[PDB]
Amino acid sequence: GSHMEEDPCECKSIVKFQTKVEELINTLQQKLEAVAKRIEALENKII
Amino acid sequence: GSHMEEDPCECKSIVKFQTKVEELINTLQQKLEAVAKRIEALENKII
Amino acid sequence: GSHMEEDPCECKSIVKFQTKVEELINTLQQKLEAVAKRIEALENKII
Repeated sequence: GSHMEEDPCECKSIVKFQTKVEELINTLQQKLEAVAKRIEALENKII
Repeated sequence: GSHMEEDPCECKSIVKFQTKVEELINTLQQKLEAVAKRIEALENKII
Repeated sequence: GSHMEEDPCECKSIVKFQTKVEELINTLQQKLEAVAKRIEALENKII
């Protein structure tokens, strides 16, 4: 349930979700830089 | 072409683009969790 | 150090950071579409 009068334009609700996209995006570049580390692992036997 | 008077501070245009970053980011973590599934596929023959 | 009166609700500071998430997210899907290209490279010897 949520109120229906406060929060005019999410002055902090839109930037609040932004921070969630800040840590989430970082986690994506994390599993990505690790995926490239596993690919080289296979290049050690596929080279 | 876009109007030049309405939309004061994108009260919904900035949060509207945010939702696009919500599904787009999810798709990134999707091709990422699948990339790790393909890496293990190679680990089955590189192990 | 930052002022403590200007910038009411980041009318352009929240959307300004959004653009940073626009190019960053693209870079994530970039290393991702390249990671899948390296995975197939291993599938050429693991197939």
